Amino acid sequence: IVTQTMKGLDIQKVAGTWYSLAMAASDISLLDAQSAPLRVYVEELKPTPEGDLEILLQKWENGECAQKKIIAEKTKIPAVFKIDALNENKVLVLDTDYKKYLLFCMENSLACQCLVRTPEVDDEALEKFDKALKALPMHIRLSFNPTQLEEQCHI
Amino acid sequence: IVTQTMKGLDIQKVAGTWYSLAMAASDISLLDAQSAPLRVYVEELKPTPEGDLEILLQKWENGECAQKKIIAEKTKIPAVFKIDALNENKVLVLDTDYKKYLLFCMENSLACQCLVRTPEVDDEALEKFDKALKALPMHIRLSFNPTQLEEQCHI
Ligand SMILES: CCCCCCCCCCCC(=O)O
Ligand SMILES: CCCCCCCCCCCC(=O)O
Ligand SMILES: [Cl-]
Ligand SMILES: [Cl-]
Repeated sequence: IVTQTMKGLDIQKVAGTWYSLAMAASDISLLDAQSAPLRVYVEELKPTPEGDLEILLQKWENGECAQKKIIAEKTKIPAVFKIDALNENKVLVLDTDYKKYLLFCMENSLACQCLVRTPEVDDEALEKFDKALKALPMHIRLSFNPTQLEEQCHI
Repeated sequence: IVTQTMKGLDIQKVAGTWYSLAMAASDISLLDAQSAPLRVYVEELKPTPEGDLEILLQKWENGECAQKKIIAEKTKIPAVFKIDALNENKVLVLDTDYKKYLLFCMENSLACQCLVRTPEVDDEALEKFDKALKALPMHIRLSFNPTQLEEQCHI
């Protein structure tokens, strides 16, 4: 869709803790319920020495907040990773300063998130998020407060 | 919250057909499911000679798309109406050109909609909607395509 990627991305520097501060998707049903397919809350990024990205996340599964670990395998493009699915899906990093915020989208139909390092509404990062979204066909946008950010599955 | 109201509002001129093109709310759960409390789709406005506003809407009730009629009673302020509830709730008209778009919010916790006259994504009206929202503490925003606009309960 989806032509904002980060130049010069250093994947090692996105390691560590993240909070899904805001989420957006092209279909309401991708994000509408707690158990909706793309309602996933990022907990931690672990880039591997190969330069694959391991993702720890929470997803509300059947009546509970399950912890999931997913591998995004690297591509020829440093800002684009691949997740193995049914068929499968690209993760693109649009923008990050490493230390405060990271924007990314998953496509294939589309969902994007604004990730932040701390449980804080980051006005700057949310501006960047909305700007990157105005380019995209989004029909639902969610945002979470600092209290929900400290809760499992933002409950 | 909620300090954008329309000056010189002529309530007779909002009569007729409307489409809820976009919705936003301060709590995700006010809009998340089809049966969520403020997921209501405006069908028609009928101002009465007294200057009360009769509202025809659809709401997804128990497994189906119910038609509801609600009366918003006028106040001293032309752009502000009152709905009788458990306790009760103000409707404010923020902005309208009568002929294309109308923005309104309901408060008491808060939901706003961008209404349009035709089943068309109105880029102008959506700009106005987002501008009026940046002032407000919104955590979910929904938008509907022209196909869903022609469907009962936007299904
Ligand atoms: C910088 C990469 C950000 C992490 C991308 C998250 C991808 C999650 C894909 C969701 C699939 C699933 O959980 O079933
Ligand atoms: C210009 C006025 C726009 C109409 C305002 C809609 C108010 C709907 C309130 C929802 C309450 C309910 O349906 O139970
Ligand atoms: Cl939908
Ligand atoms: Cl919530």
